[PDB]
Amino acid sequence: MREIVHIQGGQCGNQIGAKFWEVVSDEHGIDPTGTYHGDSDLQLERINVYFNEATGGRYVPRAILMDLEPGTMDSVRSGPYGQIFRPDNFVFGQTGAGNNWAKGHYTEGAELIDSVLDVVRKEAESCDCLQGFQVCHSLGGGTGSGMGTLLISKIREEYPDRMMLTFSVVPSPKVSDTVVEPYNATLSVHQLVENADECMVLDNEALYDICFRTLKLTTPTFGDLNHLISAVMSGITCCLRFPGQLNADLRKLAVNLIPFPRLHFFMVGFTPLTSRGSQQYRALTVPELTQQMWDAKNMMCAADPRHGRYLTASALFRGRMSTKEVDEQMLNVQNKNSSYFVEWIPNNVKSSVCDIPPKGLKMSATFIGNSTAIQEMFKRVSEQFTAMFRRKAFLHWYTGEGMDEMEFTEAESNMNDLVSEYQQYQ
Amino acid sequence: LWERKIQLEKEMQEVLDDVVAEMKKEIHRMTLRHTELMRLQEKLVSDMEKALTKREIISVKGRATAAK
Amino acid sequence: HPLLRRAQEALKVQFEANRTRLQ
Amino acid sequence: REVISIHIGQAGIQVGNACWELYCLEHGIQPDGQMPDAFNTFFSETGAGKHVPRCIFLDLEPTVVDEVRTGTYRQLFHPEQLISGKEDAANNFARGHYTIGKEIVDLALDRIRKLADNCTGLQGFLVFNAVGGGTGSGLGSLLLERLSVDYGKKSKLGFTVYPSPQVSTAVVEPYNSVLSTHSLLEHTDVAVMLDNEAIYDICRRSLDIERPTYTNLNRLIAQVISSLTASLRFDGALNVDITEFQTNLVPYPRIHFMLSSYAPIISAEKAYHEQLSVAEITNAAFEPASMMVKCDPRHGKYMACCLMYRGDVVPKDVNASVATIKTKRTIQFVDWCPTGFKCGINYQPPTVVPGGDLAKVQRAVCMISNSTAIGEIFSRLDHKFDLMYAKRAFVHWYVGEGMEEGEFSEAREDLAALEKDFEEVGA
Amino acid sequence: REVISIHIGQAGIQVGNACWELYCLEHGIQPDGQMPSDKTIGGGDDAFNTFFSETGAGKHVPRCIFLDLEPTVVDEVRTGTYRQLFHPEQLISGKEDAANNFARGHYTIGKEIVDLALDRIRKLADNCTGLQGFLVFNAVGGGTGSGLGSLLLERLSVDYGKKSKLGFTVYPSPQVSTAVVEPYNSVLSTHSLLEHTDVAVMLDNEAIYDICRRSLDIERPTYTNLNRLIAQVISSLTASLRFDGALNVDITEFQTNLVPYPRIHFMLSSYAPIISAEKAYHEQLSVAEITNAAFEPASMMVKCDPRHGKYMACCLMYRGDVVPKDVNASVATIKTKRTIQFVDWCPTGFKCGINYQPPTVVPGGDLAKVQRAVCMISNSTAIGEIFSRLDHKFDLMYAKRAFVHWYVGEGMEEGEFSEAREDLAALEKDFEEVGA
Amino acid sequence: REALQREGDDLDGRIRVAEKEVAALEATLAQLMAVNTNFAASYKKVGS
Ligand SMILES: Nc1nc2c(ncn2[C@@H]2O[C@H](COP(=O)(O)OP(=O)(O)OP(=O)(O)O)[C@@H](O)[C@H]2O)c(=O)[nH]1
Ligand SMILES: Nc1nc2c(ncn2[C@@H]2O[C@H](COP(=O)(O)OP(=O)(O)OP(=O)(O)O)[C@@H](O)[C@H]2O)c(=O)[nH]1
Ligand SMILES: Nc1nc2c(ncn2[C@@H]2O[C@H](COP(=O)(O)OP(=O)(O)O)[C@@H](O)[C@H]2O)c(=O)[nH]1
Ligand SMILES: [Mg+2]
Ligand SMILES: [Mg+2]
Repeated sequence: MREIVHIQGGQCGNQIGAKFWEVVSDEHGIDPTGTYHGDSDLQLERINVYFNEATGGRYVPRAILMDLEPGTMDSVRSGPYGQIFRPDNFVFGQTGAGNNWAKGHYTEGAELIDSVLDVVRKEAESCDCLQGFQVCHSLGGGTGSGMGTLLISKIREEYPDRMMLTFSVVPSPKVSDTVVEPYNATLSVHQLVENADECMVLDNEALYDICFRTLKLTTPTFGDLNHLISAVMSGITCCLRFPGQLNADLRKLAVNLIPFPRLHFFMVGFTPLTSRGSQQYRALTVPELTQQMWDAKNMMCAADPRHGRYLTASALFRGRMSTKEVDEQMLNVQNKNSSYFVEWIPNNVKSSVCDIPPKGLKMSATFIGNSTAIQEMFKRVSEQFTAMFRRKAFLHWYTGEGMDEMEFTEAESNMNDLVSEYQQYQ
Repeated sequence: LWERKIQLEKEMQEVLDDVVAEMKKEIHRMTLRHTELMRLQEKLVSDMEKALTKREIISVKGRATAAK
Repeated sequence: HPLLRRAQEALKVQFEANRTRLQ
Repeated sequence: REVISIHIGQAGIQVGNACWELYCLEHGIQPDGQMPDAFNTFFSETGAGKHVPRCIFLDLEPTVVDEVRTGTYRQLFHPEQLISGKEDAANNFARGHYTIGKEIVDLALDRIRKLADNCTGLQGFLVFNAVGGGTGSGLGSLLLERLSVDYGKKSKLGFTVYPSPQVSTAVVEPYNSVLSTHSLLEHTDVAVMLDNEAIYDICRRSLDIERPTYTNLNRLIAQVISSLTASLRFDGALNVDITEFQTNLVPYPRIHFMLSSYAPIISAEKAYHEQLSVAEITNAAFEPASMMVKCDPRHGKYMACCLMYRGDVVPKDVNASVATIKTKRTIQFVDWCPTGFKCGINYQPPTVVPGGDLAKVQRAVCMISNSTAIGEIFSRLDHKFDLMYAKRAFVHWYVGEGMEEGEFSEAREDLAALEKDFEEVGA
Repeated sequence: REVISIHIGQAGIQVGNACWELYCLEHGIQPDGQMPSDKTIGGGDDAFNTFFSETGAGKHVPRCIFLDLEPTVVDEVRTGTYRQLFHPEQLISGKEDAANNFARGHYTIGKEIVDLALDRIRKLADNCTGLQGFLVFNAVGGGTGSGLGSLLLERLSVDYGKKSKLGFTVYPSPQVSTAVVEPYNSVLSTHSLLEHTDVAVMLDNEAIYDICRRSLDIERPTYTNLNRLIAQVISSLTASLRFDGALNVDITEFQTNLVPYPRIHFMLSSYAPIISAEKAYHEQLSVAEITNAAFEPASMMVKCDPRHGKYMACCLMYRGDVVPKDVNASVATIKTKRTIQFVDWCPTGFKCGINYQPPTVVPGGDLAKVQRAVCMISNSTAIGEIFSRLDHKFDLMYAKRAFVHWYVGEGMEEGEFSEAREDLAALEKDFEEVGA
Repeated sequence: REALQREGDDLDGRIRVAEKEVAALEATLAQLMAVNTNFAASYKKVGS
């Protein structure tokens, strides 16, 4: 009944979404060929949120891959679970933006975006009751930033009352992959602030710190990062699918978190995370879940919450629990850390429970906090963007493609008068 | 003769080739202004839905007042 | 303008239903 | 996804001679063009089971191309892509550019056109020449203008064998190089310089070669080009293309001159013993002793660098090594580049080329940087050009060919303006 | 649906000697009038109907009339490698030479041999069941080809009339030339050819030399090299009747869709791909680039730039396995191509014939075995320049009455000289009035 | 160079019609709020 279409923008977004689908397929019990091979019927009770039925029981995903080079499409197809995807929606160009916000917002999206809107319209009126949209992308690149933000603008202009969830890999300059990450990131946040409705901030620095400390991994690949991100990606939308003693719809979360219209960037976390050599030596109780969940070195962002204040927090538990215990733990936390939580919002934490855990774990939990620390994360990018902008470096590659300097100055002004409200409410 | 031809060519190709840059700047800035036009249209849409909601609420309020 | 008419038509419908009930 | 290779002059033709014999064995294609889709960027399938390279070899003197026609790859190339003039340019820029160039450059263009027509998804061009001589300088400065005015929007990666200060075979290089670098400044887009003396020193130190001929050098540059194009030929966890590279690096329109480096440039006897990993291969690439142009990276601040990792490299040790190199104070980045690295990775190990001393290694780094250190290069070559031009020496050949005395002055002022630009952006 | 062939003059009979070899190779006929005993047949028992006829026991004989006055090449054929193939009577050799003289070719010696060749033509036609048309092969620059050829054309028009005629005639080149008195013969034969031959196809010695120099990589070509690709062109033209064509064009499509006005029938010819073994397997032969090379001006058998004129109409015969989508896209690309321009009064002007037979290969030849080939016959308006240049050559000779006594010593007057002149002038005027 | 100026003139005209749209939107919104507040005040007053 409730519905979420999925869109995968760019190389990083495509990879994250591919792992996310290989995770959700397991959580719902299907083989990579597409059929159903599971144990319970509560798996398929409510798979209409992400799946579509074909003639023969071949379930396909309500997903739209998108990029500008065929290489990522070929890699996704080559990887396992690349068959379930509907071949129709693999929209792609040929030139590639080449980390050029101009070539992702003004040149290649000039033509490919009519086709991608046609596909998303097909998918949207294929279902009956849309609840929201989902996008996976990275603001530090060039074909996931301009292309993703223009897609968000198109969908916002088209469907006004169907909100979007965007999972944005914000470029933290402790991981360096390209030079123009702060040209792309600020210019994408310029529109993400006003158009989208929720943005989960993720980052490779914190993901690497997690895989180093908590997972006790020696050599983790991008697969482990994507498998970790899939945890929150498939935990935010578990109240939609499985029954709960206290449901939490996506708009439930939106209302309970977002205090003011301009503040919809959230920091996420997943619990329990454990190494193969300590899983045997630890137990699993709700207090343990809470203390591992709130630990600042577990958040998947470059923003230590002790530097900031939790405006509104949210917890999503999965598995058989005790609601009195859950509420007692949350009020214990809000009474102990009585300085971080804002004073004019009593009981800043909203909890919710669901009756089905992730496959394998007896209990689990996901954390979503609207902390005001992220003003540091955004100033850390704004000052770098200004650092290059002062001496006019790498700018003609945008100016010669129609984009004036007014756009850059306005983007900087909006990035400034976002952290303005963060500080004002801190 | 060949020297005169070369002089003619270099002059005519030096004159062959920036105000169009500023004019196209004006064009793109006005394209931004018409994105603002679309913004005005969506503001009109918002006012329209607000008018609908206000009429519904006031009609139900009048029904309630008649009920009381 | 025509967009105002769509709101005016809904108002007309609600008033017509009210009047029919009163009849 | 395509780039077409044009070789001009003896240096470029021989560099391509090594480069193509590298590619053929890296893809598995026999000399006479048959397997026993990654080749699509370079080789095009023609007929059945036959592959032809997307290249044209061009020179005025015929014997250098006759070497290719009579070698072991005689079946490989299209029998017409091996162009030949009739009389050598005689290391005279004016003679190569004006007098002889007209009859053959139109043929070159009319062949490039049909190569591009055979191609569909072209990225662009890669050209090979040396700015020291006359052929590869005049013909280069004419052909590049022709392509920049015909195709215009394409990217022309120019790998130029720039002449070294001390070691120098020719004698009119101070003239030929400035006459070439007038055009090369404003007609190509990325100009990767290479210096014979620097690569000689690299061969002497790393490979303990005390008689380094041109063959080993040519194999080395071939490996560099293969590492550059591997991201397009194959797949990797973190890739890079022509637009990627060329809009990430070039800060301003008139600052594009790469410094190239490679690692591990190690023979078999040391490669079997000494261990290899990313966190020390990256520093090894940055060391001045292993940079391919006779320049001093210490004097000039770095502006933007690009790294490419062939072989099994996970994307975390590259991050760690970038951290552990940016933490060293000896190398200074430019003030306005808070992040100055673009990293790319692959899944294929470098292929050992039989007939050489290069090792068969698990992983390798190719580094292409853009830094203000190259100002002294232009300054010193212009100084020796001034030395030669003070007494109007050697000007009579060019004057008789047709070039006046004032274009030398305009080109010299162009080089001076280039040096001023580098100083201003260093400030 | 048989087609008969007439070869007149030394050039015509040499082209026939180098072309009937191609036919007998295409239809697998041994070079003595028989098929090999073993089944080595491409397919069908009537692909050879148009050129041969079984007689009791596998003894095929070509439908050819090799008519020539001076018997040095006719008997060269008679003693060549084709003796048990040709019909002993078809090979008509006269008594003496024509000697570049239209007079001796058309009045003195011609009158006593036309009525001897005509009876053989009549016997061949009566034997034929579904006769399609005539294919004439001749040289206007000589005596027998021009004189005897024109006489035979006139005396076949007077008799059969309705049947179509395709005249492959060679002209002198603008600069390269062998005969001295060739302009006179050219204009005299052109007047006769104008209103009798239904469709005139043009060839030029230098225009084939330069193609064999730039494409086949031969710096010393010869007649035995030109005639092979002339045979290739005529085979590409005639393959539609022979082999099963998905989109095939019989002989009357040329006249139906490529002769908008009866006066206007003069056509450039092109043939792609002209490639040898060395570069054949290195290049890729595709319907885009073969067609583009067909429509480039550097691959025409008539030395004339099509730029100076406007392509009135065109026909493209495709051999080999070609899928019609690519040829449709190719003609679309041509219509979008800038340099070549059409008269605006013809919106559709591309006939696209296609067959299912790949081009053949002759042992010891130059061209290699290829997938597909294309023959482009274009009714353009650049041929008026050819006629005008030939006329300007003729004027200087005629002004001084040079060589005229040799002509007028026979039945030729000066009235027909003047009338041929004014006929060429009228052709010039017609072509120019077509204009824009 | 002058065709881009022609496009500029077209965008001048579009700017003018945008101004007219601004005026119409302002009039509609102002009348909306005025009538709505008066009507709501009337129906909060009469039934008391
Ligand atoms: N790497 C490399 N460089 C070469 C080779 N041969 C010549 N060079 C360089 O080319 C520079 C001068 O160019 P030339 O030797 O004149 O070659 P060219 O420019 O093609 O001149 P031409 O003889 O007219 O063809 C010299 O300073 C050499 O450093 C070679 O085989 N390999
Ligand atoms: N392409 C080509 N042209 C030929 C060949 N043989 C003769 N010609 C042409 O024929 C022209 C002259 O005509 P002739 O060859 O003498 O033919 P003809 O009409 O029989 O003249 P006579 O032999 O004197 O009766 C020359 O200009 C040649 O161009 C040939 O084998 N190939
Ligand atoms: N989770 C994940 N992140 C990736 C992967 N590949 C690249 N990234 C991240 O994506 C960021 C850059 O995005 P990029 O691919 O350049 O964007 P694009 O060029 O527009 O497609 C880098 O900081 C990488 O850390 C992957 O496979 N998984
Ligand atoms: Mg040389
Ligand atoms: Mg004769």
